[PDB]
Amino acid sequence: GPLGSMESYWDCKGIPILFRTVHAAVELAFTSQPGSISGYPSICPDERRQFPLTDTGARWQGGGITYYVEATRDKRHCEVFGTAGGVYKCTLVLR
Repeated sequence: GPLGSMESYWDCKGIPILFRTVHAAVELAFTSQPGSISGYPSICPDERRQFPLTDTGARWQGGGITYYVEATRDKRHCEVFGTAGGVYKCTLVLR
């Protein structure tokens, strides 16, 4: 594949979630009607939506939720969470 250094990402108990993956999920969250993507996005005045993420970079396909994002439409608020062992906040690693 093409050469590239590591861009900013979220460290979810050792699994990196790429910034591009998170932004794609937020874009999907805000172009979908609430609940339509197998129950998501859900809603948390600056509208915040909650939407699942994958570690594979692939868009989430319904079914199991290991990671999720809570974000506003322009990502000025953007936090990533994991569910393993109880909900926890992933660590943003800026590059």
